Amino acid sequence: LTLESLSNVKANSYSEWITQPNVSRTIARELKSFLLEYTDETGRSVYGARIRTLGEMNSESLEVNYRHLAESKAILALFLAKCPEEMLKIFDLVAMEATELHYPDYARIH
Amino acid sequence: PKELLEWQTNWKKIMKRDSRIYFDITDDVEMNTYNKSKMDKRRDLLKRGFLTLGAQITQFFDTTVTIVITRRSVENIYLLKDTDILSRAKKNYMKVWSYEKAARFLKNLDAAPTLSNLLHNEKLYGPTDRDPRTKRDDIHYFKYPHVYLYDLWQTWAPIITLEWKPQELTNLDELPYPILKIGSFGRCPFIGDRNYDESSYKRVVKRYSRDKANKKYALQLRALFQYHADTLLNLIFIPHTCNDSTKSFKKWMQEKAGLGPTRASVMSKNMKSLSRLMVDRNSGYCENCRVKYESLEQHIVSEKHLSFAENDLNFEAIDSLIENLRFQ
Amino acid sequence: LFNLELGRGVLVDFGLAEAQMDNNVNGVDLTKGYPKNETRRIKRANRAGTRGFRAPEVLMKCGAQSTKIDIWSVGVILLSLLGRRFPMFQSLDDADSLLELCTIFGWKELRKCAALHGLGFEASGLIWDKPNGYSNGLKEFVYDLLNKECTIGTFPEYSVAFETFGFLQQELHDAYELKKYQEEIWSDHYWCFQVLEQCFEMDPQKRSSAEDLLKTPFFNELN
Amino acid sequence: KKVDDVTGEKVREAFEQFLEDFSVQSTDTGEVEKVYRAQIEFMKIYDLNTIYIDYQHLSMRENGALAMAISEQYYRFLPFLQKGLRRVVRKYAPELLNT
Amino acid sequence: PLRIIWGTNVSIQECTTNFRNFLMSFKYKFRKILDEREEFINNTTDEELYYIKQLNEMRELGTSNLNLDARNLLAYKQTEDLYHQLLNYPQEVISIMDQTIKDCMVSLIVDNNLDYDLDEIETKFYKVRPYNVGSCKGMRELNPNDIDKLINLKGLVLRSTPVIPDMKVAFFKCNVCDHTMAVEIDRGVIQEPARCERIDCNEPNSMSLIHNRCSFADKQVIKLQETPDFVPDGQTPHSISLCVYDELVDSCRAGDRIEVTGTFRSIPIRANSRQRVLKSLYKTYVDVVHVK
Ligand SMILES: [Zn+2]
Ligand SMILES: [Zn+2]
Repeated sequence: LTLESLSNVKANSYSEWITQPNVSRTIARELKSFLLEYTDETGRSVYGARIRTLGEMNSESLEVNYRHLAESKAILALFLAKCPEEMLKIFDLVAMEATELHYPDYARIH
Repeated sequence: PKELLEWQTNWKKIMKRDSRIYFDITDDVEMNTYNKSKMDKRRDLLKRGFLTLGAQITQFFDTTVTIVITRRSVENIYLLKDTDILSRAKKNYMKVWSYEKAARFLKNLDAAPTLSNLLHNEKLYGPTDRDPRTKRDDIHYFKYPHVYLYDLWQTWAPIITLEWKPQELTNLDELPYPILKIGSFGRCPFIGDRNYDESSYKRVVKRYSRDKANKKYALQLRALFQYHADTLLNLIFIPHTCNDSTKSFKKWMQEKAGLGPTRASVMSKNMKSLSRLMVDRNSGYCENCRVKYESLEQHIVSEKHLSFAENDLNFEAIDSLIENLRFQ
Repeated sequence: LFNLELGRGVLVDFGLAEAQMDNNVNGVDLTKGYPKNETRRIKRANRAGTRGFRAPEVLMKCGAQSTKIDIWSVGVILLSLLGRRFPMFQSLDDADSLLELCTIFGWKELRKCAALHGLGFEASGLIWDKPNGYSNGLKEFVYDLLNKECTIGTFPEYSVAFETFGFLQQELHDAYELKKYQEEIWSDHYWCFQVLEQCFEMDPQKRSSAEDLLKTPFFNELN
Repeated sequence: KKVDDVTGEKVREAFEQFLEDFSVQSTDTGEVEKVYRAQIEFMKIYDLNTIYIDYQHLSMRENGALAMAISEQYYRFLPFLQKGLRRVVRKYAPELLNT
Repeated sequence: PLRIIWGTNVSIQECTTNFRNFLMSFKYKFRKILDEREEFINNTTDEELYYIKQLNEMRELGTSNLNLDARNLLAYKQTEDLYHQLLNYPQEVISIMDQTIKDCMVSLIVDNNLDYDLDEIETKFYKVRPYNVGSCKGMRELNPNDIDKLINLKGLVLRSTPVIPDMKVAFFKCNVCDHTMAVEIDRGVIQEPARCERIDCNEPNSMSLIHNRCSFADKQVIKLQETPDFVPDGQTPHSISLCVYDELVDSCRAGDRIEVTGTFRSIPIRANSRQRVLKSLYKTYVDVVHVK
C-alpha cells in the first residue's frame, strides 16, 4: 500500500487498524524504508551508523529520533504517538531486519 | 557495433570501480501481495545478476551513492517532497533508473525437464514429492572428518566412502590415514620408526658393525661410476658439514670414556543387518577351480582339480604354442 | 634384473601384462553424502599391479586404461633411488594409497587430477603437515626426508648419498678437479630432479612418453 | 510454503494439453474433430458431471509416458488431473464452474 | 580371529566360502555315492557341474531362484556342517546363500567374459529355496526348541485366504506443508514421525499416514491338512496354517497334495482388539520357503 492509503483509515479506531495484517505489513515496509533511506545534512546515514555501532558494542538498544521520523513520514509518527505498543512491536522486527543486513549472527545471540 | 562495444566496455569499467549503487523498496501504487512476490523476485534476480557482474552492494542509502534504481515512476520525481529520496538524488546529481531502463541496460550490456526424464528420476531416486532442500533419510550425511571417493555422474558406486568418529582418531601415534612421519634407516616413511629408535647406543653399535662390513662393498660401488656410467674406465668424495654414524659412535665413546574371488558390487539389507549381531568365538585361491583352499596340497588331491588335470581340451592353445616352440 | 660389474639390465614377469587397442538435477545432492543402501555398481577395473606401484589412474579405475602406468612406476623407482628409501609407497588398501598421494602432492593437486577423470574428491578435516602439499615440488619433501634420517644419524658413512644432501641444502638455502666434479654433479643432478617432475605428471596426456624421456638433455652422454 | 510436485505439475500440463489438442479423423467425411473439447461442450448443455476418456487415446501421446504415469500412480496424480480438467473447463466452458 | 553371530554358530565368511565352493564344485555323482547308488553313476550327466549349468540357465532364462537340495549339502564334504546350519538357522544362512548366489552370478560372467550386462544381474535380487531338509516328522511331535528351524511337511490344501497386503514401506505426509517421508518397516514395526522433518516446518503431530501411497507386499494364508508318514496312537488329523509371501502367493490351490518346506514360527496373539495384552501361549505356523 501507500502512505496516502495509510492516511485514510478504514477502521473506526487506530488499534484494530494497525492490527490488520496488510496494514501491519506495509507499516513494516515503510519503517524499514525509513531506516534504510534516511540521511542527514552532512550526507552520512545516521541510522546505518547507529546500527553499525550498536553491533560494535553488542548492545540491543536502537535510538530512533522521533523528529526525523516525523519530518520523513508523519503518518507513522502519529500512529506511533497514538498506539505505541502495536507500532513498537512491528518496529522491533523492522530494526532486527535492518541489523540482519549487516550481521547475520546478531539474531543468534540477542 | 565496435564503437558501441568499446563504449559499453569502458563504461563497464567506470561503473565497476567508481559507482555506489542503491536499491529502492517503497511503492507509489496499491498492488497485490501475490504481485508483491513478483516484485521481490525481480529485485532478487537483478541483485544476483549485478553480483554476477561482481559489483559490491551496500544495504544503506548514503551520499556516496551514484546510481539509484527505484520502482516508482521517473515522471513523478519533480512532484514530490524535499524529504523524499528522489529529491535528494536529483539534488546530488544521481542518475535514477526504473526497471524499464535498468532491464534495458542489463539486456543491452548482457531446458524443460520433460515427463519421461522425471519418471526416470522417479524410478531411481524415488519421489520428487518432498522438499528438495531437506536431508533425505536413506542417504548418509557427513558430520565427521571423511574421505569420499565418488563420481560426478553418479552412475557408478560412491567408491570409497569412509569417515572417522573423533574417538577413533584420538590417538596421535596410530592413525587410520597415513601421515608423513618419515623415519630412519631405509624404512618406509609412513610407518616410521615407532617400534624402536636409532638414537640408542646399542642400535648405533649394531649399525656401525654392519657399516664395517659395508665399507668394502661400497668401495667398488663408488669406483665403478665415479666418472662414467658405462664401463669405459683413486676416488674423490665431497666433504659434508652434517653429522655421521661414526662421529656419533665416537661421541658415544667419548661419553663412555592372492588373486581372490570376485564378488557382487551391491550387498543386501539382511547382510548389512547381520553385521551388528557378530561376536567373537599356505592358504589361497585357485582360479582353475575358482575355489578357496585351506592348503594347496589338499586342493591338489581333489576331484575337480584332478578332473581338470586329466582334460587336455582346455590347454589347446598352449598345445599349439608348444608345437610351434618345438620347431622354432 | 641388473648386474653391477657389467652394468646392464633385463626385464622378466610379463605374466600380468596385456595389450590395449583403444547434467544437473534438482535435489539428490550426493556430493555431501552416500546412500545407506547401495544399488549402483562399482566399475570393473584392471587393478592388477603390486602394492605401492599402482598408477593413480589405476587407483581411480579408469575405464580406458593407457600405456603410461609403467612410466610412472619407473618414476617411482627413480624417486626411491634418489630418496634413499626402498619401500617408499606401502598400501594397506586402495584409499590408503590415495591418501599417500595426498600427503605429498596436495589435496588441491589431486582434485584437479580427479577433475579430468570425471570424479571429484573432497577431504574434510585430515590434519597433516603441509595443507596444500608442496607447491615447490618434490625437492623440499625429499629434503626434509633426508634431513630426518641424517640428523638422527643412523645413515651410513658413504659420500655416495651425501652429494644430494649438499645439493638440496644449497637449493633450499638459496683442487680444480674437485670443482670439475662439483660442476658436473651439480648440473646433471639438478637435471635428474628436473626430469623427475615431468616423470611424475598427473595427467597422462600431459605426461610425456618414454621416447620423449630419451631425448631430454639429461640423458645426453649415453647418446 | 507448501512444496510443489514438479512431476505432478507436468502431468497436469500434459493432461490439460491432451484435453484440448487430441483429435481424430472423421469416418464419414474425414474432418478433424477434437473429441474432448466436444465432450466438454456436450457436458455444457446437459450439465453433466463425468468426462469419459478412452485409454487408447491417452496412450498415443508422446511415447506413452503420460498414460504410464496415470496408470501406475493414479491415486497420486488424480487431484492434479482434476485441477487440470478444472482449468480446461474454465478456459472453455465456465458455466460448469458455478454449479 | 573369526566372528560368530550371537545366538548361533554361524560365520558369514565361512558359510559364504563353503557354499561358494559347493556351488562351484558339486557333481550329482556325489549324491549318487551318498545315497549308496554306485551302479547308477553315468558319465554324461553326473560328472557335469550341476549348479554351474543351473546358474547358467538361470542367467539365460532370467530366473532369479535356485532350488537347492539339502541332501546335496550332505553329499559334499565341506558343507556337512553348513547343512546343519541351514536346518538350525535358516534366517541368516539363507541370506548368506542368496548373497553368494549373487556373487556367483557376477563371477560367471566376470571370469568368463560374457556379453551379459552386470547391471541387470546386480539389480536383481536372487533368492534360494532349500528343500528336502530331512525326515517329515509331524507338527504335533515338534517342540519349542524347534522354533525357527527348517521343517519339511506333507499335506493337502483345504483353503486359502485372499491376497493380504502387508505393509513394507510407510508414506507419511505433512498436513500443512505437504512434506512427505517414507520409512521402512523394521521387524514388523513402523516408526511414525512425531515432528515434521522440514527445517522450515516443524509442526508437531502434523504427519498423517496415506494408506494408498505406501508400498505393500503379498501375504497369503493357506490351511493345510497334514498327512504324516508316522501317526502316533490315536492321533486325530489336524490343520496347520502356513504363510506364503511374495511370489509363492496363489501357487497352491485347494485340494492339491504338496511338499512344504519352511520355517517353524511362533507369535503371541492379542487377547482383545482394543488392548495390547498378549497371550502367554504362543500360536505356531510355518513360514513357507519352498513348495513341491
Ligand atoms: Zn584347482
Ligand atoms: Zn511440515
